[PDB]
Amino acid sequence: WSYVLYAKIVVLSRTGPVFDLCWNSLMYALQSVKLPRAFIDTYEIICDQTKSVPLMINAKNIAFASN
Amino acid sequence: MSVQAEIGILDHVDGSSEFVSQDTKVICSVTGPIEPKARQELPTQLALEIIVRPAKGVATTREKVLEDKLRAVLTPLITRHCYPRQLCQITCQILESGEDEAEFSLRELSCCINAAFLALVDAGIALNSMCASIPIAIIKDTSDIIVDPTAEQLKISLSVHTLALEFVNGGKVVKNVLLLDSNGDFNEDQLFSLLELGEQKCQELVTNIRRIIQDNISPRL
Amino acid sequence: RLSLQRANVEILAVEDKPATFSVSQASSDLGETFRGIIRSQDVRSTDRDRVKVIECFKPGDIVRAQVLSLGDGTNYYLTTARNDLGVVFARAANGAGGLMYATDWQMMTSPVTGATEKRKCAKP
Amino acid sequence: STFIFPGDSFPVDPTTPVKLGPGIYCDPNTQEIRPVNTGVLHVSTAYIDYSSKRYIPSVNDFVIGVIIGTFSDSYKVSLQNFSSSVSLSYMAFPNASKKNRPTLQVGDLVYARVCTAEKELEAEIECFDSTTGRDAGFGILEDGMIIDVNLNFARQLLFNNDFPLLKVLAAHTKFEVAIGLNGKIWVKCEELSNTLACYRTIMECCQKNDTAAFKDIAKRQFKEIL
Amino acid sequence: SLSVAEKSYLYDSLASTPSIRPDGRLPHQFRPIEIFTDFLPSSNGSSRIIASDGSECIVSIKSKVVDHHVENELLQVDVDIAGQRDDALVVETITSLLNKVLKSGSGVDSSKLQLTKKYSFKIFVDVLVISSHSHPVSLISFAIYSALNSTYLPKLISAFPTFHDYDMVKLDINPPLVFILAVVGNNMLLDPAANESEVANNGLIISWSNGKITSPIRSVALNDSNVKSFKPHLLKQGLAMVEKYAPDVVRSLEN
Amino acid sequence: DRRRLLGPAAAKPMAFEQELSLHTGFIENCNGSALVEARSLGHQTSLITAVYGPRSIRGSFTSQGTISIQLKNGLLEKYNTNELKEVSSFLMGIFNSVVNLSRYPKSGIDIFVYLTYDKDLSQISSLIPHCITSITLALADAGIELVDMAGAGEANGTVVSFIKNGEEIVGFWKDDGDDEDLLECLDRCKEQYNRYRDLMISCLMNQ
Amino acid sequence: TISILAAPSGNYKQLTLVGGGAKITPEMIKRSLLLSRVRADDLSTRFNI
Amino acid sequence: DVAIENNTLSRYADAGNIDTKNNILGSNVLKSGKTIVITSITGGIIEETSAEDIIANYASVYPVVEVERGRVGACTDEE
Amino acid sequence: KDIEISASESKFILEALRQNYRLDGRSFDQFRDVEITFGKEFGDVSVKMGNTKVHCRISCQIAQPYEDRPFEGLFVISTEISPMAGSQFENGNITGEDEVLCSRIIEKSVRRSGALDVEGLCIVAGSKCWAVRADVHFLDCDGGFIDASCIAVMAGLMHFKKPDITVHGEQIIVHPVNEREPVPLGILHIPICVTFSFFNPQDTETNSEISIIDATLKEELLRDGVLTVTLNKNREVVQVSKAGGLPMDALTLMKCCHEAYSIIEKITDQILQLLKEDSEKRNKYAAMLTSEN
Amino acid sequence: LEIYSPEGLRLDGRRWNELRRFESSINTHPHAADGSSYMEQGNNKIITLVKGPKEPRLKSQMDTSKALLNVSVNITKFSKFERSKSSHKNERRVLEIQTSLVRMFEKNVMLNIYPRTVIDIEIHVLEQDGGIMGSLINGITLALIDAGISMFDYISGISVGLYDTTPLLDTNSLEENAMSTVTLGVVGKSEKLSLLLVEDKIPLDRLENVLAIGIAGAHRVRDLMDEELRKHAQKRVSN
Amino acid sequence: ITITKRNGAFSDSQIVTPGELVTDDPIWMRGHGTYFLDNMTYSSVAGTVSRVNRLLSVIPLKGRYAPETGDHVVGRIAEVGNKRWKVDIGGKQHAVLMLGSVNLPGQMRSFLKEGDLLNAEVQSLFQDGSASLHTRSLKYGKLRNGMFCQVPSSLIVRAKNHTHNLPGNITVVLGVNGYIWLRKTSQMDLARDTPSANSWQIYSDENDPSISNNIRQAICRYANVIKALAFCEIGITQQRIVSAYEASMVYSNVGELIEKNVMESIGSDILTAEKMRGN
RNA sequence: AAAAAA
Ligand SMILES: [Mg+2]
Repeated sequence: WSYVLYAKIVVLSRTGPVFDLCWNSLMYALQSVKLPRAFIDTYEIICDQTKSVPLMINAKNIAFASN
Repeated sequence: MSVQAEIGILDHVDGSSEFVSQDTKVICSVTGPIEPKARQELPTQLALEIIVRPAKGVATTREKVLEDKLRAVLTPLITRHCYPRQLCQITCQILESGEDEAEFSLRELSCCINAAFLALVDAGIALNSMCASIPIAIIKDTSDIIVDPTAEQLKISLSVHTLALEFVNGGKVVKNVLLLDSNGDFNEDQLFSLLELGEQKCQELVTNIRRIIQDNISPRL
Repeated sequence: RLSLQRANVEILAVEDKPATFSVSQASSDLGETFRGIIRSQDVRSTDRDRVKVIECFKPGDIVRAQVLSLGDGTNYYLTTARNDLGVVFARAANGAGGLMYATDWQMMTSPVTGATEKRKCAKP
Repeated sequence: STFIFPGDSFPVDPTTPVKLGPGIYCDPNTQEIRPVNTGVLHVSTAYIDYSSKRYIPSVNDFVIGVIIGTFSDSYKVSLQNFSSSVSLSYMAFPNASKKNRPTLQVGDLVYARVCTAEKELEAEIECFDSTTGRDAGFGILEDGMIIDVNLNFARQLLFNNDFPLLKVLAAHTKFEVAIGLNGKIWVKCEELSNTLACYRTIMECCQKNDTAAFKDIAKRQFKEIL
Repeated sequence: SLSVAEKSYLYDSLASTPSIRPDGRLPHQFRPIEIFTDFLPSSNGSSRIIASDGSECIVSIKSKVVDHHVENELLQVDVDIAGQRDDALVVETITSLLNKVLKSGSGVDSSKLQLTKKYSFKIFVDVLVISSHSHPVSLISFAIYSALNSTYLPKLISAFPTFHDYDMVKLDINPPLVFILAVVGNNMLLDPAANESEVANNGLIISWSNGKITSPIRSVALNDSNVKSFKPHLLKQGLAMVEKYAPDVVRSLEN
Repeated sequence: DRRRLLGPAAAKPMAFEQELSLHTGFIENCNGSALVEARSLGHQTSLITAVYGPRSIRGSFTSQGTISIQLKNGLLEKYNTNELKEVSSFLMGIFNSVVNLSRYPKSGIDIFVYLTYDKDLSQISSLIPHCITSITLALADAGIELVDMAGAGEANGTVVSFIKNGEEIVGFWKDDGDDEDLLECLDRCKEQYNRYRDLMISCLMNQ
Repeated sequence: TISILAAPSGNYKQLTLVGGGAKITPEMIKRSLLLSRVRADDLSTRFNI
Repeated sequence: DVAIENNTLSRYADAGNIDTKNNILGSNVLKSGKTIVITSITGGIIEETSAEDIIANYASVYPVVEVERGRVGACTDEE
Repeated sequence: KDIEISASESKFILEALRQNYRLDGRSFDQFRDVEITFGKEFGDVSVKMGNTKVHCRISCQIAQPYEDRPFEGLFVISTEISPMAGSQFENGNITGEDEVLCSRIIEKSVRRSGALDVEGLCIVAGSKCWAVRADVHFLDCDGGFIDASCIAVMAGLMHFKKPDITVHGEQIIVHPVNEREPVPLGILHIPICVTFSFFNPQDTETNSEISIIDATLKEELLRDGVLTVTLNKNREVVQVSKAGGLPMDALTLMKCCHEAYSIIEKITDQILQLLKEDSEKRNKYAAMLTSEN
Repeated sequence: LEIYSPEGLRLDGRRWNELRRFESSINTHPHAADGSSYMEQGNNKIITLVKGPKEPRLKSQMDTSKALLNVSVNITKFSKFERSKSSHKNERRVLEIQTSLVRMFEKNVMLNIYPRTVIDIEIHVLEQDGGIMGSLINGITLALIDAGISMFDYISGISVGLYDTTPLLDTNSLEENAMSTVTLGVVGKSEKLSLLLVEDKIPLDRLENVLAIGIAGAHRVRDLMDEELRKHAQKRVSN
Repeated sequence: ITITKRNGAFSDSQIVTPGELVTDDPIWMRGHGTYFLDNMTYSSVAGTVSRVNRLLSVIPLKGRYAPETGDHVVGRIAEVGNKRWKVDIGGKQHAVLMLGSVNLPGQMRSFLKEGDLLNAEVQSLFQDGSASLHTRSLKYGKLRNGMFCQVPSSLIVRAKNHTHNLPGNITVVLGVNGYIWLRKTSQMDLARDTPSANSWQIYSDENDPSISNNIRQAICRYANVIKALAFCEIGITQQRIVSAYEASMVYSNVGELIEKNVMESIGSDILTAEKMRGN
């Protein structure tokens, strides 16, 4: 199995180009993601309601936006 | 970087062109100046309707980016104040990906730019200057700058690039950079080394483009 | 937009009473902004019959006018007959050139490129 | 020949006064003259000849239009598909009248010239020249057949008298013809087979674009219908 | 779409103490309807109701089999109004309202659809509104009621899946009813006409199950113009009005 | 989907003391905005309401204003779209009595209510009085004329909105719960109304 | 306009340059990449996340 | 100026009390000047059946940006 | 946007059809000469009829079949028209009358005719299968949308070869093109559509009808009736679609089936030939590259 | 199952030339539309409402010469025994039928005498069991007549299935899934077809024999509609 | 509440149908419902064959209201633009009302706006069949002081006067288009046809300030009987209304007249009465 | 939403 990360970004009080702000907000959000463990007793898959592990991303590649 | 192009392959369109680079083949078409819709009317300048469709499937958000990037290039080129309150339909259809369309869209972007500009010439629209776009890539291992790469060269590439420059005075003097796209891991030294080889190769295609127009336009006159 | 027998515009701001103005905030790329129409007979008191609309206004030019009748619930009817009304801010070649200023009532010049375009100017 | 590209330097010195024209653009700010199209620069007069299939309204140009609408103020005539409409006034006809209006239905072919054509204003045409005996073929074009060609083929046919088309077609058949600068050519004959023979020739001549191939095409086309 | 001269006339007539309706009805009178049932062989149950104004609603009842442990809702009501979108405001409102009216834990017994300990019958209710001159929430309600009274399902064989190839089961339940009320001035009205709702100050949507008032109960605006606030005594009066005149309508639709 | 990026379609989603905070006029994109946060017991609710208007409608011959309300799911996808439309219809039935429509002929007022965060440790019944509070604040902040302050309360799933100091009712929402709670819910929500009213008035004066 | 995605490591990710109103001198790129590096280094460590 | 609030909307916001209903894995609230940005990260599980630093090794996320301008309808070319 | 046609043209073309003449100098039962050119990749095919220019690209992907048909595969056609063919066509319009018609016609010719085997596209029953998509690109519009899109799709599917797949447990693996040769899709028969255009002129008034085959853009606007019949070399009718238009006898309907069978048979042998010439073109090129090793 | 018995019978017991139960209804919804019809052909139950000719909704849609003929076919989810979870509203097969029906009646209905008007046809299919396309045609024909809308002649629909070498008339869903069918539309009593539709595979060898049964079979359909219409006309003219 | 539960189910006049040949004589003048094709006359609709003088036509069983010059009709304003008013008379097209066809006393929305009802006369006809309305009269104008009700257009025949005064101090306006208006009898209504043998308030939106309950219930009852006569497909005349209004007095409550068995009773009562005293 | 006679 493999994890898939869906994201939803809401923007309020738009003034100028928001791509720079949407990226930065997404980066901060990605810095703190916890992936809940899964288990199984065609079979389905069940995620644990408690146990989870922190998402490991490359901090060396982490960038930020500016216009 | 041997390419091939034709002018005026379509009949019912005001202007059209067919660009070929490696395996990626993008045919373009231009109709204008024509009557614009109420929602597209611009009292002073000229309206631009840009449409880019892929080789497989339906146009998605990916192609919406291609249209947006293509718009940034064709906008300063066309003299908008020559056709007040009018419309120009620019449609670019990609016949073949010529790459991995899922991972890279920068090869097709340059071809969409090249084909569009040629169609603008054929349709007889007011242009402030000329333009030429080339795809660039940097391999992770060799760390060399390759102008107009192939499909297999992109898969092992570390960073992909896209350069489009505006040319004046016999296709020699560069007025301003129209489009500069870059994706992947790269430093500042690789950037100025990219324009050093890019501007040289861009002018090579500019003078290459210029002779294509001469061979096609002159017999009509 | 410019037509032959009239000239339609859109309302941006309205002058207050005793200068100060009241800016009407709206989207110009939708059409929610109030639209108004200036008749060819309401251009100037001088020679009301024959008036060349091309030599009076221009697409993009700012025009200070006074509303006569509201008419229907779509377009407002303005006029620039008096001296303090006419094209205020404008640029050369539909906005492509440099800024132009108002000198004569029927002539607008640009003290930058030396360009002169025929407009309907107001009194400073 | 001297080929020109957009953005290139202008060979003509700015010292000597030179009148402008189509093909070149006068920059409203920098005041420099630059080419905006691709073609051959013709200097007698300064203009650029470029390939274009789309017509634009211009003063003193003969055009063939189709009535797409009838209003109370004027007519709505389309000189070409998808292009903006043109205003044909009721008083733009010979022997005009006030209450009585000229008889033109929707779809009628009209041969008129463009009087006033502004870039930011609706163009206007008149069915009487200003003036050349009021009869240069102006008016309603009854029956016949029209053909769509590029603007390059249209202007050279109407202006240049050395063009071997009206010369070679006159020998094959006797007919009256009207050519517009919007890429429209109206040709009417007696028998329908002759009109069809003329349509197939221009269709092939415009495609191949060869001055010395006119007599060759016209010979095989007129012998094909028989 | 009435003129102001009509609206001002109907308001002064309805708001009066001896409230005069345009059709002469008393505040508790219902307009004559017509109900057809069991006209669809392909469906387990069907109903059709014609109103006075020409309003018409067709309700179809069908069913299938599924586990009731994996499905909390065994009753799905779908509403399709003619000339209206499926994502329309009024359509999705009624679609959401009726689902609350007919629910497994609201006004419908969940043990009635229980066959075995594993599998149970899930009922699909479809609604087709041919014509609507008013709020069909009451019209549809009377149609779904008569549709569930006359229903036939595949008859079970074993106990706690197999079915009977010929004999069938007739579902006997007590389907909820929805009565729309109109608040005009200080008077309450039952079954508001088309023209009455356009001048009504406010309105009430009241449900009914097992000889008692039940949820959902809403306060809907019958129009967008003459909508005004109302005194709390009108809600107590309206509810009581539905309470006493409901055994009359239930008794009528029972035959 | 060629409109958004839904990702792989062969995948499946994840399977496993009253306190108020009011803030208005923090959005420069619209004419009026409001933020409402309520925390009680083990259930807190945070929603945002934006008001765009009144803006002229071309060709409109309406002698009064036109209100449109839409609820949205900001983060957690819980409430059904069908149910959101129902509340929206309920909310518009309220403010059409509250908003002085005679002031805005040939005009329309659009109201967007974003349901951001709602923690729960019927269901949407409890959020209704907060939506009314938010809208009434956003409308009053926008400059829209309101005949009276609209407020409500939730008691055992029974929501009832009051104006004119609880003397009259502008909305009634009854779902689940029980019976014979008519007099009780009317008295309990009236206290919540008066409480929400004074905090709403204070909110507009202070900032 | 100029769009930059700079990393604290010193490298770059996304580079978007489109000139439509004026010439883009190389001195302004170096000025942009300089300002984008500090901007990205400031956002990298600010809230200690 | 930039001021943010991280992990405020996530289910893992509180260590002791974890939300049983919330399906947000990671979150962020951001406001730079006047513009406010609210990001929420959700997840999913998919069965993989197929057959170094390159493009094929690295993946990405699927974002759905909703820029609110006060107009109803489909997603604009911006989003 | 709509195409403006003069009254003089409408009278000229109509009168010419009464004299058995047409603008492009063709016959009434004659079909435009079709040239078929294949691109570098397999499945890519360009079809050109006179001035009419179309393009087709066949693709494939691993997906899950419908719950209604777990033993079958998936097939879908894209006939979206870009303004490239002309300003007459709007951007992104699937609600077009003649546009949805062309899509359904060629869909009935492939799916319901049993042309392509969807059962052979099923990898695992009720789990995973192949999904064949055909995107028709309408380059230039001179008429004959239905006809040209019918050849392009059929010629493309027979020139398309899907990668060989081997099942290992519940895991589905994909073999590269260099390791193994791709297996071509199975086609039982090749359906081809022929479009008819009917005219009812005045004057010379009792009995008079004109029917032509594969009308141009100018002839397509003046027709009073539309008929599309799909036939193959198997002596059977794949599908025929006549909606309203000029009412015609059942005899004239089969009269158009006989004129069409001589046309579809001629070009089907042309497709198979151009498939044969291109198959051996890639064979001789594969042997030459190996000989220089 | 046995579709066609060697004794000359089917699943229902009908012959090869026997039509199903054919019942028509006129003016069933006078309170809803200007004209209405309830077509009951076999198991098929269709309600057709014709509204018009009336003023268009917006000025965007108006013809100064002819009228505007619009057809909306609402396939209910409870039609077939198996309820479809998705609505057929925007499906390709429905957009085809709607457009086809319009082109059919565009020439039959005299639109030129009703200028600047709009004729709206709303169709609701309560139940479908084979030959649905033919039944839709019969629904429109009667409904347009009740609305008093001038047309040139009748348009009768019929479905003809082909099993082996023996053709069948008025087929059901079970037969349509077991063989190829040919739907027809006949103008009046003539041999001129208004509509010709073939989906599945049909031998070119046997085609004229198939249509000839269809045209003749559709003629009996017309007579049954003519009978009911006259039967309804003589009752109300009695007064 | 009344219900009806049914289970299991859902010199002669020639009747013709679309496509049928009515006559082989080309002498006759082609009228409505018939189209000409090669000296033969075919019927385009289904109905009765109408032979009047030289004119041959076919009368449809059902059809919308056909506007004729001189018809007194009641209409509602559908839209207002430029210098015209487009009124809905329940026909095929919207009737038009020019600015010169109304009464100007000493912004058109201040006179007549969308929604307003009025009674008028068909001044003339357009080529498309549309009607030109004319309100310049003391008998025509904007409607008020009552209620509107709609009956089939084929139930109201033309007459010299369509405005009748009835007992109960109310007035009916029987429009040929089927649109009917009941209102309180005013000064004009009382003495109209009699004085013949012997102005800013005309566009007012406000009704009469004093509407007695005796008139409201009269307006109410008069509406219930008209729609009752229409329910039995009986031609509405001034006599049929008065008779029905008196025959409905046997029912104390007005609301009892809404029932199906009650409407058909009042209808059958007039049919049998006029048949008994008519012969 | 102009139109016909003189
Ligand atoms: Mg619907």
